[PDB]
Amino acid sequence: NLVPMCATV
Amino acid sequence: GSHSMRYFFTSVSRPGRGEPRFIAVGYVDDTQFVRFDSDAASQRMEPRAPWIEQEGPEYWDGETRKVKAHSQTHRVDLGTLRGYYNQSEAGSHTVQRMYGCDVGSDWRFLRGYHQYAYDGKDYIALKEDLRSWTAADMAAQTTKHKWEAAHVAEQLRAYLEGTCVEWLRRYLENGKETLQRTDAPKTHMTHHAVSDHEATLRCWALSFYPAEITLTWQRDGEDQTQDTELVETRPAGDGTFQKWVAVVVPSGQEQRYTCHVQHEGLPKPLTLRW
Amino acid sequence: MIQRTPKIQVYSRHPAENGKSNFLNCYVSGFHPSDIEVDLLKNGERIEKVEHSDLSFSKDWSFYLLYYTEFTPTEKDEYACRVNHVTLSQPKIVKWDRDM
Repeated sequence: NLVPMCATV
Repeated sequence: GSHSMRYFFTSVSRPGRGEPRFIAVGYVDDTQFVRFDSDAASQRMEPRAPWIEQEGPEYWDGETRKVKAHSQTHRVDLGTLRGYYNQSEAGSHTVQRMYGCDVGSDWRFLRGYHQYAYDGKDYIALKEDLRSWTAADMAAQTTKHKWEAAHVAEQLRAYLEGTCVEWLRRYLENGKETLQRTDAPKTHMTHHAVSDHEATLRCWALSFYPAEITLTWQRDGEDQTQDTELVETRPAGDGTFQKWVAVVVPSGQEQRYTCHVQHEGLPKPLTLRW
Repeated sequence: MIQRTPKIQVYSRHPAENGKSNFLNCYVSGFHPSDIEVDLLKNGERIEKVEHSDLSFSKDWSFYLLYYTEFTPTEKDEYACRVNHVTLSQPKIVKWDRDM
């Protein structure tokens, strides 16, 4: 189950 | 023993035209169970193990929305990083990310991780405490500050110690017939005369799972590394793994040499003698 | 911009026996960047129905792929794996040896 990944570098 | 759930993500910029090539794969231990490829027509997360097909339409929909959103995150990252590293718009560049969680033999959270690379080099990683970051260079200090300010570590920590472990446990149970089955290596030795006076002995381990294994030669009960060759563990293609180690010996002295095999599928280590 | 040259192993899924169907594998690993050309050859000729695994990577960020096809080992037929990559001047070709 993936985590939501909204944080950009 | 512990078990792991890990996701691997690769995005490759295409400076000539269009969006980056994005490939995502999920593993439980050494078993792939899902994939997404931006170049595939389905545009969906797809199953790669029978036990994940136990999950209904709601799973595939939710995983697809997240994985597509992750692809756009990487697309943004590639543009940002080109700027951080003062690179031109004409070369192709790579971002890689891996994250996941482990449960221990007690089936409780053991460890979490989240690592990021740019052009094949460490960029930023979450530390073992799941509270702070390791930046490899000054560009990554920018990301570390941005992520500290937005409390990214806390968000990821809640996932790693929560949802991530809960779903790993769910997968392990659903897939127990294979995920929690150990396949001991099937071992054998081959013998090849290289001359009238010496021979190669090759000790084979086949069809084993998981991938971790140790093969070693001894001569008269002592470890022998000189005059041996050891290949990297390699996938058989049916979900199992293979390895061999060889030694060159004088003809007639084969009996001095023993192959030792260590694997979690074995009650105790095996000792082979020709 | 790190560049790493691929490691190649060519081998069969099951112990090889002349006349008995099997799977020929070419495992490429330790390479970067990810763009790579991999072909399986029969008698120096590209085999057409070759599949591959989904791109993944190791702890040092180096990539790996498995290319594979069904085949039947014979006395007379020769097999190989042909790999091209930005790090190689021309394709590297490794002949299949049933004992390795």
